[PDB]
Amino acid sequence: GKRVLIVDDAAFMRMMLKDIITKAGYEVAGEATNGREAVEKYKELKPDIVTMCITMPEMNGIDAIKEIMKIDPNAKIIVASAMGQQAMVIEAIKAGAKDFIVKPFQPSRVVEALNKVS
Repeated sequence: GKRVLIVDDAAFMRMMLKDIITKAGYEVAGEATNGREAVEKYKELKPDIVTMCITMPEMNGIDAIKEIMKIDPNAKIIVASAMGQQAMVIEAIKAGAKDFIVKPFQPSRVVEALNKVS
């Protein structure tokens, strides 16, 4: 399965990540702009992979990860963050995330994460 749900409050970031993901032969199944929409779209779409920004309004990334893991204990979540958020990324990993990618996105690394988690 190669359907990805992209979760990030920044349109810019969703666009750049989508470009990488599609260029790598994956499909973007949907987009969400905060944690609450992430959970709703996960239920709606049942994506193979979720990319999840840590820093987000209305519901942050770690809380959304916890919700999605309850909904689907087999979820595959890659956390996204800027540098300097290592402690938050570790917390997200302990809550169930399988890998991480750092902004600004390095295409080779994102591709590697997608293949690995698949």
